[PDB]
Amino acid sequence: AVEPITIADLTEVKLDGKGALDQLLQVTRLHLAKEHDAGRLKGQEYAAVLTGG
Amino acid sequence: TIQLKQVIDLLAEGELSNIKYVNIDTGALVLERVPSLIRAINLGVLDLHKRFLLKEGMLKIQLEEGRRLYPLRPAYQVGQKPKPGVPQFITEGNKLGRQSILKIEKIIGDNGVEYYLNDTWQPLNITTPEFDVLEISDEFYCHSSSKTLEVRYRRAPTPMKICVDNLDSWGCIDIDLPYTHLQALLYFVASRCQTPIGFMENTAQEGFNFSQKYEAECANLDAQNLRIDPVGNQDRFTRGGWV
Repeated sequence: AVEPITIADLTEVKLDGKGALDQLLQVTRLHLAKEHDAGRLKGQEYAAVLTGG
Repeated sequence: TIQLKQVIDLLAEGELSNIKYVNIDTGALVLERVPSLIRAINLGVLDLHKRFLLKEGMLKIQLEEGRRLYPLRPAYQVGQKPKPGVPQFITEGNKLGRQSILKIEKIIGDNGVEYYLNDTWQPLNITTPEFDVLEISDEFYCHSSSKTLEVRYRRAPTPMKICVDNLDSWGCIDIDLPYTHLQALLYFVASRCQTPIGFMENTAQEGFNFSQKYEAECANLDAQNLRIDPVGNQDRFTRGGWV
């Protein structure tokens, strides 16, 4: 009953992977994308927030 | 007055290297936003032709008694498409395009006389009501003695048509400029392209800096006098009386 948690479990290198880091980044991207689609973000705060986070 | 598009893009690589337009982050090589780049370059060329003469054209209108308005549009010009509802009276001159007439400057009759343009109350005045049309009053016909007209105007080149099959080469396209205004065109394009990108203190000012350099270069070209400039020397001594 010992499943070894590995780097693949944390994150595989692909952008669309199923790693925890990957999916957290994806949900952050979705929230920012909706914010930009509404008239509330320019295309530069989008990058600033992500890089900070 | 031509330059290969290839050299233009190769050089603009050296100033657009920061951004998406020309570079993959790895092994920087030109992308396929070339359509957008060309659409920007055409605007730049038009702006430079606005700022300096660099060109002038000619036409030849065959008059028709009783006519009031003569529009100068590419449907009335010989060798163009003959729309049935219009008589093709522009019988000679540079091929007309959508942006060719920036300003009409001279009107010369068949006799060598020189008519007046937008000079009210002058003897035989010719008025332009809509910037591309000549309004000819009836007094002109009353005292004309001229069966044709010759028009000169400030030109801007007609950009070459890109095509989806033409995406193969894109290097046979020829921009119509002298090389000096090429050096200026580089800054123009770089400013327009770099304006809407960047969020750091020093990276938010590149568009402004390139605008400043563009203006400085235009001033330098004006100082060096690398454009056409007629200068008038009338006679004043043959009218009979000044001698």
